[PDB]
Amino acid sequence: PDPCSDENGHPRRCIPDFVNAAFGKDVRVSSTCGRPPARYCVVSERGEERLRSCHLCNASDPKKAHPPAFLTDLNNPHNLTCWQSENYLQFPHNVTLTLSLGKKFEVTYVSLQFCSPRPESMAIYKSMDYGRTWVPFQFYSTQCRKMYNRPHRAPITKQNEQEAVCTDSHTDMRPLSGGLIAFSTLDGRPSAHDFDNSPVLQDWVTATDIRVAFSRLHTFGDENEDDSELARDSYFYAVSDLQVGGRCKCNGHAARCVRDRDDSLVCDCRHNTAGPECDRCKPFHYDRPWQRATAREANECVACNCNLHARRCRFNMELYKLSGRKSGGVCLNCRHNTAGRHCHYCKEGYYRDMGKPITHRKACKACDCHPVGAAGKTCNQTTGQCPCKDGVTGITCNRCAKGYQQSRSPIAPCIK
Amino acid sequence: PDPCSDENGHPRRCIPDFVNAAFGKDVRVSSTCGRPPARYCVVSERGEERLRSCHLCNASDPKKAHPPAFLTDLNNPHNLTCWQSENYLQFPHNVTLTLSLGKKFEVTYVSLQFCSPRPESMAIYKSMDYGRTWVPFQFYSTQCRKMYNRPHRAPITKQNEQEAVCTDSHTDMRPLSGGLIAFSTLDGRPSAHDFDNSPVLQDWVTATDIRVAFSRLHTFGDENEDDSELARDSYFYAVSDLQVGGRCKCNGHAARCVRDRDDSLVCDCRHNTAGPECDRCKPFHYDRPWQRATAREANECVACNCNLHARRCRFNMELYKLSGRKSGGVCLNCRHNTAGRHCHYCKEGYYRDMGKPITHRKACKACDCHPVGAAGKTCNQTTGQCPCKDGVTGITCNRCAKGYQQSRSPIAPCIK
Amino acid sequence: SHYVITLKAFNNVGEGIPLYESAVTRPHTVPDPTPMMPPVGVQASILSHDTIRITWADNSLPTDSR
Ligand SMILES: *[C@@H]1O[C@H](CO)[C@@H](O)[C@H](O)[C@H]1NC(C)=O
Ligand SMILES: *[C@@H]1O[C@H](CO)[C@@H](O)[C@H](O)[C@H]1NC(C)=O
Ligand SMILES: *[C@@H]1O[C@H](CO)[C@@H](O)[C@H](O)[C@H]1NC(C)=O
Ligand SMILES: *[C@@H]1O[C@H](CO)[C@@H](O)[C@H](O)[C@H]1NC(C)=O
Ligand SMILES: *[C@@H]1O[C@H](CO)[C@@H](O)[C@H](O)[C@H]1NC(C)=O
Ligand SMILES: *[C@@H]1O[C@H](CO)[C@@H](O)[C@H](O)[C@H]1NC(C)=O
Ligand SMILES: [Ca+2]
Ligand SMILES: [Ca+2]
Repeated sequence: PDPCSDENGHPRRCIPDFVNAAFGKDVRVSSTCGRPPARYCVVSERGEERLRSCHLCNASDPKKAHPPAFLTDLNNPHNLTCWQSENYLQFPHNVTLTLSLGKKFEVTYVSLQFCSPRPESMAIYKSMDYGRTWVPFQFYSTQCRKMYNRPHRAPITKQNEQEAVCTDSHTDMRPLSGGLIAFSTLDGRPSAHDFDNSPVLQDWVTATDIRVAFSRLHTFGDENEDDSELARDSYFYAVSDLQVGGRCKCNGHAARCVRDRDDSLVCDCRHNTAGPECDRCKPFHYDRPWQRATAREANECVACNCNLHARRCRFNMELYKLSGRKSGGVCLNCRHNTAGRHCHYCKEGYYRDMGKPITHRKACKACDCHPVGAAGKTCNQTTGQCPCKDGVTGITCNRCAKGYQQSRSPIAPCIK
Repeated sequence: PDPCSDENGHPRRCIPDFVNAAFGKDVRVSSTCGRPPARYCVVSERGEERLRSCHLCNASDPKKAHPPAFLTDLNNPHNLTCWQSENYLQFPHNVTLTLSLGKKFEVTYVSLQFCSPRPESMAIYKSMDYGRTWVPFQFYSTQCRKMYNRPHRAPITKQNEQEAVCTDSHTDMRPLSGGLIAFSTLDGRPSAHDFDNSPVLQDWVTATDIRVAFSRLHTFGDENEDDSELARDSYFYAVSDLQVGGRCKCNGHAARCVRDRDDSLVCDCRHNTAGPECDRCKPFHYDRPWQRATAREANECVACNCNLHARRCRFNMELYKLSGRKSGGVCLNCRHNTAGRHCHYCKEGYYRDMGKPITHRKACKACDCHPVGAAGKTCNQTTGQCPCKDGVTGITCNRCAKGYQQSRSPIAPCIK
Repeated sequence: SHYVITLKAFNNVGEGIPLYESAVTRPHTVPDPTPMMPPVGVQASILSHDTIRITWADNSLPTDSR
């Protein structure tokens, strides 16, 4: 049943399903009609003539209101529902929409379906942190230079693909209703083809929050005429559908994002990994340095082996380099009188028992070297023979040799 | 998830969580105020003077009643709730509280928080059977000799740790309210340190029911005065909190106690064991004698091996002794013409087929020894040769030898 | 010692239902006394079929109840 497991049960790359991250989520907007209730006018072009139909926006009445909840709700072509900004909020004044996902998402697109005509100037912003600093994502304007200080119709540079680009595309006043602006995050980017191996673009698609700012709106130039009321009431920003498409950033180690104990969206990490985006590795799995999963290689986190003598292991870069990029996990504080990264070994003042293997608890027997008989405490590891002085025949240097008698001197214990 | 299973999946000691076994349980008491409704007086000491505040106990009114349910209910320091005995039930008359757990529990403590002053004489009793006979647990009195026929301030003897001891400790009239008596079951017991290896103390902590008897109450000596009513109304037994702490007795083979099909509290036995307290062993697991679990050794019940030829196995003490305390499980009524505790073997009138192993169904071929040719029915097991008479060359003793002709005699089948 | 620990959740109205657990504290380590020097010059002198006299010396000896 698990997508992370192969047919035999071997590890494989895990990707969460493609979702519209914007769907059903609360969006904070700067303006909404109805408080106080004001009149708005819909403009419609047919042939060579323009027609205007004026309606009222009442926040209290459900059929007359246009709340920010109408951006994220289900898009129905039969019954369209759009949010509407306050009347005539032309440049310098702007209308912004902040969307908070509350987790790192690998964004593929950001789309907007408009009820009113598309803006003359619009910009998409993202946040790496959860809303602290903002970095531009894409700009849309007639005058990229004068409005957003970016070159007009700039081609995507290989030198900086992590930079927001400005174009006059999708800014046209026509269609006056139903206009679409869909931003492709990997569009035109030269190394987008080798995305799995490109961390530069992997970071570019990453966003925790999305902010769309409407800076300048399209106008006919009739607002400055004798009657300002009728004209200025027919210019506003209205959006029916806001879609932020992309998969949950889990670095190829999770098939789904689940809400935890603190009600926070987190990846359900696999391949022996841990972290909100599976960026780090689960304790006691530091045998290999962390690496993002690719299509050909699973890049699972390798478990430590301490032969059940140590609870904590650490990664050594030098040992990983000496192993020829194979393994670098060294066990910490080896118990049961063992040594080595493998964690099986014997100690001085002690000798190995040949009847039982090295992995056994009673692998090292005590070397009871006589304090007056033997020269040193450290003995022979394979046979169990203490370093005897004056040719003592004893196994632990306890008995004098043939013809030798016990002496009072600490230097010469046996005298012939 | 299971506490009985190790990190690799090896068996380990299982202990149920420490619980107050008394909590929310019905307690049968000898006396309760309110039936008929009577007056009681609370005594309070400040400086060198005594003060009395008289109240009424009405069993029908919830705010005025003191039922036995107030012993076992949640203890709240802000809003204390205590049960109250009938007024002036002084010695010889006593007030008892019987608590039935309905299962063997390894009791660590028995505590009582008093609303009225602590008794001059109190005793704790336990029941091994489910309430039939009672054995004393602990005594509390000023005169242990005169009241409970036990030595006053007796030190715990190594010779008998299963004996109830009497002390004058915790019997003081002060505090006149909020007085506590907590009995530690393993207190002062010399071998309590090596509890896991001590069955004597393991039996001492075991109880199925707890009975606390209040024998004599503290008095100032004003009851025998001219006015008896006012004085005798201010002497009664009142308890706010009754706690019987300890773990469910499962001999280290269960992590929790669950109610069965007959609504009876029973251990959820593991390590291939069965029983209400995991005292015995699951059928077909009699390969090793039953032993209680310790911290170092899991002491799991070893499964029988009959090579799928027997459904029932029995334990043999002599075979367990001959194996050097390793295994003693002998299979009963071996099927498919097999023998041995191992349960694989061949029989006479039959011989073994070398092409297939001993574990196979067709391990023994039929030895079709001729009734007039062969001497006996039992043949050679490795080659399949019947015991021929008069030097018969036949494999099953069917054909006469060279030069030999078939005869009428049953003794001599072939004649040269 | 064998301690019994109890955890209660409390607010302004009072204390909640307790959660119990027990633990046995680890014994304090005691340093072993440093050993003495063993006797030297141990010689066996056979006297008869059932009697042998043993003679030993002590380098520590220059009063004591050793
Ligand atoms: C429509 O707007 C008016 C403004 O005065 C308000 O009183 C009325 O309640 C609104 N309609 C509804 C149905 O709430
Ligand atoms: C249909 O559209 C109107 C537009 O005001 C809205 O009030 C209503 O909730 C919509 N219904 C559904 C089911 O989307
Ligand atoms: C929009 O207006 C706000 C002030 O209301 C200002 O901080 C911001 O820089 C303006 N421009 C954009 C692109 O958000
Ligand atoms: C209190 O006691 C009296 C005794 O006569 C009884 O009639 C009355 O019902 C009791 N109070 C309540 C609230 O039941
Ligand atoms: C508070 O104490 C009174 C004492 O009579 C009792 O009737 C009441 O039920 C207690 N309330 C709680 C919530 O324990
Ligand atoms: C308590 O009184 C009862 C009779 O009511 C008697 O059987 C019992 O022995 C007395 N003593 C104790 C300690 O229960
Ligand atoms: Ca909509
Ligand atoms: Ca209570």
